[PDB]
Amino acid sequence: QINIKKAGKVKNQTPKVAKQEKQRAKTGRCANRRKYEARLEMGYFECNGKMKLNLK
Amino acid sequence: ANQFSKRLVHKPRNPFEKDRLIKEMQIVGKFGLKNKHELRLVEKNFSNDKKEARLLLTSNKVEDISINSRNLLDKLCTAGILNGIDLTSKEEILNGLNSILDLTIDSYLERTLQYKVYSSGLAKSVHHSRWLITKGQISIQGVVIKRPNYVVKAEEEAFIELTPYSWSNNT
Amino acid sequence: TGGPRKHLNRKVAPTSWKLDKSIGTYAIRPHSGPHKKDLCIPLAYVLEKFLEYANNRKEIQIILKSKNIKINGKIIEKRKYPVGFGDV
Amino acid sequence: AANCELEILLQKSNSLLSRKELSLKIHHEESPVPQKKVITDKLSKLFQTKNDNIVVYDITNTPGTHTSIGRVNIYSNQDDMKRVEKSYMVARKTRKPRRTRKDERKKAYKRFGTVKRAMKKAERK
Amino acid sequence: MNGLFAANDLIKSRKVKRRSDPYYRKKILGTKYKHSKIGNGPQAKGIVLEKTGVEAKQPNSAVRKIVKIQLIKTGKKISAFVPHDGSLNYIELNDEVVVEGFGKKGHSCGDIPGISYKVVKVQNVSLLALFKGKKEKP
RNA sequence: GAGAGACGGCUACUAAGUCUAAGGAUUGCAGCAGGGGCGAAACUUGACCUAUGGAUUUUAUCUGAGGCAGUUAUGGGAAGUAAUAUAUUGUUUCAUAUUGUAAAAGUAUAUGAGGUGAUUAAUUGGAGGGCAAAUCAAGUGCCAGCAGCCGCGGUAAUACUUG
RNA sequence: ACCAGGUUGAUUCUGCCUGACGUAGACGCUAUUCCCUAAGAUUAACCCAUGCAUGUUUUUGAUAUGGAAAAAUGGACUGCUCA
Ligand SMILES: [Mg+2]
Ligand SMILES: [Mg+2]
Ligand SMILES: [Mg+2]
Ligand SMILES: [Mg+2]
Ligand SMILES: [Mg+2]
Ligand SMILES: [Mg+2]
Ligand SMILES: [Mg+2]
Ligand SMILES: [Mg+2]
Ligand SMILES: [Mg+2]
Ligand SMILES: [Mg+2]
Ligand SMILES: [Mg+2]
Ligand SMILES: [Mg+2]
Ligand SMILES: [Mg+2]
Ligand SMILES: [Mg+2]
Ligand SMILES: [Mg+2]
Repeated sequence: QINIKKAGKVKNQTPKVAKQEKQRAKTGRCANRRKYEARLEMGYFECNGKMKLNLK
Repeated sequence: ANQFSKRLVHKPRNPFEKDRLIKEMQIVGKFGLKNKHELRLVEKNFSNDKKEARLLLTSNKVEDISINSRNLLDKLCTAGILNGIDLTSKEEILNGLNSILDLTIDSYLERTLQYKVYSSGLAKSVHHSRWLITKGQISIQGVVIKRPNYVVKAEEEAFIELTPYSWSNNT
Repeated sequence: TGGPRKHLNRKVAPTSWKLDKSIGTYAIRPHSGPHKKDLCIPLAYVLEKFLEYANNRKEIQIILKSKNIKINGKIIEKRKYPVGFGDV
Repeated sequence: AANCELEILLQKSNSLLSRKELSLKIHHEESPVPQKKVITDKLSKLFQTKNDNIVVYDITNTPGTHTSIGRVNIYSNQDDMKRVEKSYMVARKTRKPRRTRKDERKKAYKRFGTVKRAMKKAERK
Repeated sequence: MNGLFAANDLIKSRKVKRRSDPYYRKKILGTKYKHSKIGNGPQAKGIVLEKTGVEAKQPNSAVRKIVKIQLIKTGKKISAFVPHDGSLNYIELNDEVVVEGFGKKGHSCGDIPGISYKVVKVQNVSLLALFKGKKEKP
């Protein structure tokens, strides 16, 4: 008297929205370059990391 | 593994510290390095002579002050991290190993051919040097080098020029 | 191993022969002679490495069969002849 | 664009093999490494022996330096050059496959006689 | 037993006390060759027989989906846990599976009782990729 | 036979066989390739005496010892996927000479064209604490599921599913 | 030459579990170069189709201008595996 009929109920039920294409992300030392100049303008080194990076 | 296939450097002990990633990222953006891995290679040999500098201060052998310690001071002086000292005098040999403990990682990281171009007037930025070396436009006195992490010795410092027959010049 | 050995290895070669421990695998096991195992060297290494008269195996036979080589006042044409200490 | 210069380093004389040895130095300033046809012509002016008696080999370019190294062997006449050199080093200046030589040798050690006997037993049948 | 010439009495005494180490005791008796469930290897193969579910312990409440298989190397029967949502719909009977362990030194972790193995491959198709939707099941 | 209790030498028994005109005859891949079984688990039924060696003088005889190439995320190195301010210049994916090779590759030196970094040119794992990073949005409501340990899920979930 | 989370309404200890880090094998997803280095050991020292790995030498000279046999010399080294 154990039910197995409800296998996979939630994932097939939620509707699918499509992906949105993005620009080609830079890779290499230029990827480390875009991350370093972006941190230096907001003073991330001076306040010793006490801020929120992912802001949305 | 075998001698040709062992690894040189491991991961750090603590993977996530906010007090370590901030200090190291100041070094990557300043000197222009692409990987966190290639930073780890230049610091281990910085650790290895400091492992040897402590032993020569505590040696009780009468000849170890003459031979291996004088064979320590030269190898840095040829690459030119140390400036120069008189090896005949005994008391300055004691000063040479005492000056060794006051170095940093930047004393090794500054004598690289990528940074040594930009500190001269040839390059505008340090990222101007990495894009210039790999195309083959920069030459030492006879040789055309394509490795930006090539260590530059002391005597070969002033003889860095452009390649005379490249398109970076007129020809 | 029911008998004698006839193949020698380059890693256990004597260092006084000044050989390279590079690409080769085997080395020449010289003949029995008057000298001991330590004070002897093969002849084919002398005409190649120390003296410089030949380049490959073919030019070794040319000088040896032309009968100019004179060890202790005797002509010899075998490349495995051991040159010992003190001989002229 | 073709450039070649010759500099002679370590000239030595060999009496038993009847030859001379030297190490060459090539300056190719704005050019590739030279072909061996033109360099054999250049030694015929300095060394007055015929161009056929001269052999050169092992032209290696040092990387990114525009300068290559090679070796020179010269003889007087033509016949001793065919005698003292190797075969393929001569044939570059101017056999049977392996898998067939193994088959005929194994059939040869089978027989106890000539081909006269090998047919003679087939005559009886 | 502290003395200068007492090395024979020191080694004999310290070997006795070392036998009460619970990790070292299993190394002497060799229980990993005697009482191993799966053998001595990272994975195994099997043939599915049932598709049944179990109920987890208190205070949580759910139904955990498992499968009873039979191994090839030894021939025993064992149960394994299907590790992702909606993945049992691929599985049919009279089929082959590959089994991987949990990583807690031979014990059961989570609130799943008495089960120490989980399925990784079905018909040489990766179940982690098939949940993502990269491949299709034949 | 100088040296074998030898197995690419011989004799017998035991376990497995194969050919036949039925009287008899015959085989040992823990040698190199290759197939079968076993398993979670491991490559070309390829060319050659160039270099190092052995066979009683080894410059032309033999050498699956030993070199030279093909298949594979077994690991370690030198490097790429941009730089200066839309634009300028110019690294790889293309070809060709010479050097080289036992004969063929490949590397190095030089030379050709075409014009693109949303491109031929970046992925894997994670976002409550340990432990760097969202109380962002939409669905489901102790179900479906996640979690090495502590622990979330009862119609406002930063702890499941998608974006 | 370095420690963190977990027993209680809250505190201090003993004690264990877990996280962080190495070395050999297998596996999932994704891959542009070049040089170096490796590949049926773990279970089965289990069975093998086919092709190939040990012959040289005027010492004499086959009714035979250069090869039949006989003599001589080495096949006991080298290579493979770990019962
Ligand atoms: Mg673990
Ligand atoms: Mg044997
Ligand atoms: Mg034996
Ligand atoms: Mg026997
Ligand atoms: Mg055999
Ligand atoms: Mg085999
Ligand atoms: Mg493998
Ligand atoms: Mg992602
Ligand atoms: Mg935090
Ligand atoms: Mg986990
Ligand atoms: Mg989490
Ligand atoms: Mg085996
Ligand atoms: Mg005979
Ligand atoms: Mg074993
Ligand atoms: Mg055993």
